[PDB]
Amino acid sequence: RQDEIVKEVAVEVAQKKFELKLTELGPYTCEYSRNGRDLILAGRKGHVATMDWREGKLGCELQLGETVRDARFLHNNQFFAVAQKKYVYIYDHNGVEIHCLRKHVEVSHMEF
Amino acid sequence: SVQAVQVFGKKKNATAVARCVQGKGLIKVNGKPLKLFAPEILRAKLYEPILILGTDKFADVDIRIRVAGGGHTSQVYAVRQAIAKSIVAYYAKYVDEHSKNLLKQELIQFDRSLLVADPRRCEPKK
Amino acid sequence: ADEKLRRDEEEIKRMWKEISAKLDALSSWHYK
Amino acid sequence: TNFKFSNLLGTVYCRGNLLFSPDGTHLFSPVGNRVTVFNLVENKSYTFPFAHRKNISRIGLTPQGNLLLSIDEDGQAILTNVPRRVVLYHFSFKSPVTALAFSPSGRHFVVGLKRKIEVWHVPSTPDTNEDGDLEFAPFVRHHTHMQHFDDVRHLEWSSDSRFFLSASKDLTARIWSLDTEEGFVPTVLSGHRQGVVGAYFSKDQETIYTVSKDGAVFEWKYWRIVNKHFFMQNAATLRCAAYHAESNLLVAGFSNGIFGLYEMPDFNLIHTLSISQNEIDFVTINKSGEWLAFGASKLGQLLVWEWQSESYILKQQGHFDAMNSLVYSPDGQRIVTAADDGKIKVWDVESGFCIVTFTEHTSGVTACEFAKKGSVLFTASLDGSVRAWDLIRYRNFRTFTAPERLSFTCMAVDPSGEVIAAGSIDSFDIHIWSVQTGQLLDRLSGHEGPVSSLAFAPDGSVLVSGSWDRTARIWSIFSRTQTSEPLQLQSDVLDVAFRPDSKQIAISTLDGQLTFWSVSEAQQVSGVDGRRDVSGGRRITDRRTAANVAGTKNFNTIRYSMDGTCLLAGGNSKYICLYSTTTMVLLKKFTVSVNLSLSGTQEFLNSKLMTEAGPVGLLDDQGEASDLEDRIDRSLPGSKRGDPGARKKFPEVRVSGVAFSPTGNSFCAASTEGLLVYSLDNTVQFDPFDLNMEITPASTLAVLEKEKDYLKALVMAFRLNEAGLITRVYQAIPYTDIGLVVEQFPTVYVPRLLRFVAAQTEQSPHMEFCLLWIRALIDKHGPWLAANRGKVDVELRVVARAVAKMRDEIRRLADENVYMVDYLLNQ
Amino acid sequence: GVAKRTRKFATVKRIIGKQDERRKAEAVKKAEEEKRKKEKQAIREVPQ
Repeated sequence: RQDEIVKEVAVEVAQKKFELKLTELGPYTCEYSRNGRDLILAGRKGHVATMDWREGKLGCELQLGETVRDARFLHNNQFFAVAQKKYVYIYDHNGVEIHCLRKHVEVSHMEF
Repeated sequence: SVQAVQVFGKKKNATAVARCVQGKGLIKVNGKPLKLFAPEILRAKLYEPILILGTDKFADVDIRIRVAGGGHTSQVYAVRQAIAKSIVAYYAKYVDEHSKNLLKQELIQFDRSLLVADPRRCEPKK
Repeated sequence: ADEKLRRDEEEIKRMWKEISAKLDALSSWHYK
Repeated sequence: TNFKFSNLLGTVYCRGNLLFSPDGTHLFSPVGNRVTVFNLVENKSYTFPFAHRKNISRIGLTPQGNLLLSIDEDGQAILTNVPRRVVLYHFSFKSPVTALAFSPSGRHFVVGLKRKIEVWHVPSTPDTNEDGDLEFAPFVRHHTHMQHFDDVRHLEWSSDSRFFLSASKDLTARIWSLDTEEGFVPTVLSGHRQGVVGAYFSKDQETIYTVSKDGAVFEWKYWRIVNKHFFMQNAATLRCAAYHAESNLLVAGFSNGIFGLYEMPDFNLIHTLSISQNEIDFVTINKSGEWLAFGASKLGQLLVWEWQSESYILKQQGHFDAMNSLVYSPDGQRIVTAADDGKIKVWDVESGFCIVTFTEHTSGVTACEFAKKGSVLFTASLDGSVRAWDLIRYRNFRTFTAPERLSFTCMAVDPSGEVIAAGSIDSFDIHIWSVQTGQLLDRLSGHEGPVSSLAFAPDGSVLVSGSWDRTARIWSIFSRTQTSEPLQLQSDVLDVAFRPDSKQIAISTLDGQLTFWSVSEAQQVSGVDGRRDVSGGRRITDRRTAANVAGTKNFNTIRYSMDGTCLLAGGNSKYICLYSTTTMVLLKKFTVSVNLSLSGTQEFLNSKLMTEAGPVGLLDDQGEASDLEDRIDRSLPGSKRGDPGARKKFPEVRVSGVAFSPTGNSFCAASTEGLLVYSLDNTVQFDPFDLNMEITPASTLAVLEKEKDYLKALVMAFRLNEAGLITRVYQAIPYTDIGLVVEQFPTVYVPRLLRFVAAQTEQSPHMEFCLLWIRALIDKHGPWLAANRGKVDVELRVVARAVAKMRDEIRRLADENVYMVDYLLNQ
Repeated sequence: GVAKRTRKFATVKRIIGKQDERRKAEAVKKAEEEKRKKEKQAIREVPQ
């Protein structure tokens, strides 16, 4: 059990065994960066959030309304892309919409 | 935090304000009391809302009326409209809602010109 | 040819029924 | 006075599974809240007493067709008693119910939840057990198993009710028991392409059929597959399928409105045709195998189809947009209603069907009216036109319009229907045409705003205009002085209604207040401030509270009753508001909708809904859909009145128009979720007239059988006001003694007797008896009826209804028979 | 339990918009640097 692992294993990573309770807005897609320093959790009812999970630094939590198919970071943890109900929008680190991608319609899966 | 009601009244050009607050029975029209305004032969038309509604409805309020414009007759109709709307409006906002509807019924069963002023346009006949 | 003129005219009437219906729907039926 | 809920009317179908009776002659059709049965071999409809909280998801029936289990969304269950139309058990499945199959042995039912398969014992009812009542928690559960992987679309039992079988949403079907068999292991029917919409048994339970969503239908034997066979279809996917195992036939309804019909021991097309432009939602199939029933869920579109005599026994549809007006014929037997769909259609009060649908307007029909006559249906629309329909020939006389293009929103025809008034929002003059000429007689002046309610007097001497110049107007046309007489009001006039004697008129104005005016000497006589009486509070997208929204606090439409005593009043709200005229008191108030997939129902809407995005019923989840035309949002941004786009989730609660029935005891609300009729319920509630201590049914029947005094027994049974006793003494006195009783009968029970013998003429098989009653009553009570003529004007017209549905229904036949036999006997 | 946190009213999506830094052109940005250096360095150039 992870009570046995969290006890028998060092305290800096015993910090890293955490949980996070978000009931109301759908099943939560998650994706890290490729250094592991940030994660998006997308929520299919709309709720998309970018965070630094170790230091608890919530870089963004955008609400976004309509449904969400997939979220993913780009080359850094500085831009991310989310596949919406109809288009795929990409966003800056502050969660500000830099641009809507119109040529990709009802994208269901993404890979960078 | 006082119980204050502002109310207007109209005729041809005479416009009258009346402020009705929580008082002790007085009605003063341009400073002078109500039984002194509007030369003698029309004070019955001043009193018409009072002795429709009964003075027991008025023994808890104070009505302060400023009247401007018009002639004597139009100032009388502006005053009595401001009286009637003043008490209906005070009983709208401060005492219960049933008593408003009862006062509107008494005034409307007498004459609707105590509440709604109907100014005359003209008739260009066909 | 008159077949081209009348084919163009019928396609333009189809376009105006579709577009004019969408305009009255945007105005929420406050048209003439 | 005392109005309960009669039939919902004007929608044949909404979302939901529909079902036949086991006799085959009753169709169980879900409307939004409720379930309407309509008797189909003898057309007569009825709605049940209950009303769910959400839209009906499903209905199941016991094989002895006496017990009906309905499901609203999120599993909110009911089961009611259909022979005695009473509501019996409440229940709640906790998941939403996506499949439901009641056992053919009347013993179990399997429900398929969002993945769960729970088989339940059916509760024994007080009609079943000997000295038994309602239990507390009557549903006991036999099994539950969640060994599936996705949703369960369909459930189909065996014939002997020992196996049942589940059509997935993943890809598969599964065959399951009720108790452990000795050579059976519960097993899985393998891969389709998309996911099975059905999986049906035969009679011989060896081959199992299974019908997917991508067209393919497989036959399995013992456990591999004996022959998979598809069928082509161009741009559509298979969305419903029903299989009659006795007659070996499979219907299959699709996404493009077409259904195919296939005899299947081997794949063999009987037939196919298209019924809608939209998808086919639900297929049920008769116990005989002769009638097929198809529900298309987007429009109304309920239809029943004879598959061998290829013919529509039923093809009915509601309104797919908001209604705008209803009226009644002066007979009182049919209500007509217009909508923003573009059609004006004519509904029969009995039998629950539309008898006509007129489609010659475009773009939404505002108003709708009759004359005195009931022959001609004058209607008005935003097309710009007032169409004057001929209702005996089902086609229009004359479509009037204005010289400059308008869009009329209000309409009033003279009672002697030779003068038309209409009025618009674009112009703010009022246009009057002449019917017996065809031209435009005048356009009339006076208003400083768009005239928003027009009404002629039932005398027909006075037109009355109510306009957004906060004013009303008496238009005295017909004499040599076409004069006006304004009524300076306080706010924007919403409505105008006449007292049926033309001496008094009521206006709704935008405050929420009604007021009452003399017409001869124009002078306000009375008035209601009804702002608090009408507040059906807190739609979603209200960040304001329920009692602060100005916008549900005004009456759109008002009517008087046929006596002239009570008013109906109703607005963009939840409460219909029934006032009086003499004492001005609110008599009664009705909650239109209990629904919760409507919007304006709950004032004090609960905070469990409000997620950290907003209301959870406001998140656009259209991308959570597996079909392309469901996913595509082809709406226009910011359209209030009719658009083809129509996302249309959570419509609000309005009444779009009330009107009283011309015969007594009924009531119409043109609301959003149908067309509700309320009726003065009289068969449960005891209500005497002037009654003493001795007067029992033993006393009425005592002076009926022991010492026969027919006048005292008749006034005695009236004086109880019990229908069984007045029927007993009515069919007890003889047709010689009728003229004795009526020749000496009290004058103040006469219109009760006229209404009773009118109902007995129209309903009981006693022609010359009841016509002798009417003959005696009008012969003796002639000067009284002619002298009063307004006090009794409804009683004389329910009688004239009865003696003209007798004069035209059987004496056309008597004339045609006597002159036909006169010819064939002349040779 | 507790009266919940009130939503705002006129909320719009955060879009990048005109007159930023990272959208704005580099030569326009050098024009802004020239105008600032010539605005701070207050010099009325009168050649002799």
